[PDB]
Amino acid sequence: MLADGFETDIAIPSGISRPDAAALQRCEGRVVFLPTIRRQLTLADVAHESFVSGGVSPDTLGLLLAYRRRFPAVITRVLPTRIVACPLDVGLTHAGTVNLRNTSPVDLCNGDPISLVPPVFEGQATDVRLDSLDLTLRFPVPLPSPLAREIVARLVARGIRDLNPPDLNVLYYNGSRLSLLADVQQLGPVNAELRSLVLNMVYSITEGTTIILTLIPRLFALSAQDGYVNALLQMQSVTREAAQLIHPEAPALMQDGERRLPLYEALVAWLTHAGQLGDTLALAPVVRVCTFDGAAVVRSGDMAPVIRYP
Amino acid sequence: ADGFETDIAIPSGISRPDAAALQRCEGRVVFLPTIRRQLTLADVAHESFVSGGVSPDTLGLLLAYRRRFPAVITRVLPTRIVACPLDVGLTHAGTVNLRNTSPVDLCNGDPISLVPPVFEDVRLDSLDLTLRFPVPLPSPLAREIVARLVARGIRDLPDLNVLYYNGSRLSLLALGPVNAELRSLVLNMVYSITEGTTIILTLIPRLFALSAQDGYVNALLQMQSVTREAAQLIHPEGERRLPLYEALVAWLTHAGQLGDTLALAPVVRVCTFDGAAVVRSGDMAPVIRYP
Amino acid sequence: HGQDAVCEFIATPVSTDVNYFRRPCNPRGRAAGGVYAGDKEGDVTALMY
Amino acid sequence: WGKDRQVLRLSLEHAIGTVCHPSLMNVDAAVGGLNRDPVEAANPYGAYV
Repeated sequence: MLADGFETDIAIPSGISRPDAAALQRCEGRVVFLPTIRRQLTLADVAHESFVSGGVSPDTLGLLLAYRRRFPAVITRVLPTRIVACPLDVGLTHAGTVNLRNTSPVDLCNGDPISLVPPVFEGQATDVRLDSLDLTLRFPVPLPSPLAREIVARLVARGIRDLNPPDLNVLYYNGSRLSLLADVQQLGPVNAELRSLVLNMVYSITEGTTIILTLIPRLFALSAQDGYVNALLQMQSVTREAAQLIHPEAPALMQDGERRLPLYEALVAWLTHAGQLGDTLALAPVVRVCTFDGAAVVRSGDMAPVIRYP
Repeated sequence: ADGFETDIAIPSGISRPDAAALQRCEGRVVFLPTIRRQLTLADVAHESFVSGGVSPDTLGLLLAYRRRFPAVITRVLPTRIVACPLDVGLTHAGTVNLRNTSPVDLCNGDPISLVPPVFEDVRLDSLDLTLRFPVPLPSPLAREIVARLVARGIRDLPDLNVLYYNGSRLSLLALGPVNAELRSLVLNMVYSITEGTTIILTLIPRLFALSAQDGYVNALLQMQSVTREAAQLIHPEGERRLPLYEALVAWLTHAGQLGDTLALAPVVRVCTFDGAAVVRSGDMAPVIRYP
Repeated sequence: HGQDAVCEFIATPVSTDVNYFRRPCNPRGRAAGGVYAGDKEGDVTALMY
Repeated sequence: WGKDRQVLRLSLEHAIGTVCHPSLMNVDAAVGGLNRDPVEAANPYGAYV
């Protein structure tokens, strides 16, 4: 962050059909992916045509890796000649606040971090077209951070079905029923997602984990006594049916067990790979919400004050 | 000027012993619902964190402090409590004194996160509320000290008390109600890791069954590599079906839930200027946030 | 007398409550939109089926 | 009578939610709590086997 901040400028080409000029003025608060932090760019650099890969149109699941290679930025004010935006990885403004309009079906609460998702949901698929410049604009959907980790988990688990010759479409949040639009996924980026999983999957298994696996008979006995332990298993976990069959037991005795702590080493390696993995698939939750005149609910279709999240 | 200051109003009816404890608590970390100019003290107190019915435990206090907003109290008037929030008010001023409630000393250039008072108390009689102040201890210790207390709880179902930072002893044991206050964090560890270490073990049916130290590395390296050979190195391909792919998503969300909890991000870094580098217990430390 | 009105005939089960007809209601078994629908892309047809 | 005239049947067939849930068959607070205070013994004719 500078003392004034850093504001990029996206210049507009001169050939403009006047209805497309009013279409840009409705893009007052959106999220824009910049490839660089160059000070002056073009709308052709921003739009979906340069946002494609070489010869291949990316799908929805493959579009996530294209996001984290680039720089999310937010349009501040639409001028007649250019569009002024502020990056997010760079310190955002002089004041520390940006307005963000919700192109999202779900309302927002205070303090919740915002990650951002491609246009995925049915019905609300809205892409602004600049037909004088023959451009297409696909703008991402800002969403709360546990919701974005659900949607990535729904898409990635869908692609693993495609490698194996029901059902997983329906989500829920605030009681709202909502499914998502997807037809195919390219076999390329799914392997890039899956290899990012299983390397982080393996790196949690350490010597203390087998000691933790001996507590599987304890939890299935403890879920009888407290309903809070019944809030774990949910009947859809493996570990409820895994405890019904396997009775594991501990290895003994560990090499150099006097000097070292095996249960401690398994947890810290778990916190750096598996608990990290919510960051590794999608992009980071850079932004949370701090309303100043206190509005507990930011409604769908309205702006919101915006402050960085560490 | 242009410095932002939240103003917390105290309801009248303070007895002379009650104002003396509030006079003493000058540099401490205090949470609040929303950034606002004027605000009651009822949203500050520990009673405001409840869900029932139930006083919130260590797990809920970690969840609350993401949604709550950290602020450090400035000078304390008898009229009002003036405190500045960390995330917006400090970006113009730059320097805020901060007193440790931690027994661990502070070196220069350290990142400091906030921990709920699980390591181990102010209550007001006349105003009928309690105050709990979090512990500003350094962030590399913060991933350690939390994980040590989790490791004790697994033993409930060598010494874990040894923590030597910058040439000083620490005693985690010091007892009774600390263990049961932390019980909910322990169960979400074991349920996350064992559900992790079944699904990976179901998708790869022979991780443990594979040969030791040389075939496993050869299985590791091809999986570790960047080349296009990815999916054929992984997958194993009336009767009931194991709902594995749904159990993927429920585990990823629960793992994705705990990522925000146990990050313990460096909210505060301390830059000692015109003084000693070591800041000890009960000493005001200057605070500079990220620019 | 005037223009002669045309009755319709819709097949219905026998064992419905007559009490559904003693108040104003639909000949359809479910209340239609779109006054009843809220603010969502699906709600107007979601009330229907 | 509802908000508008409607004859709304409330049966005990409708009462599945408060009964069929397993929270009825709980002892723990009663036996563990009534035996805080000591109580003298009556005739143990029905109690003993």
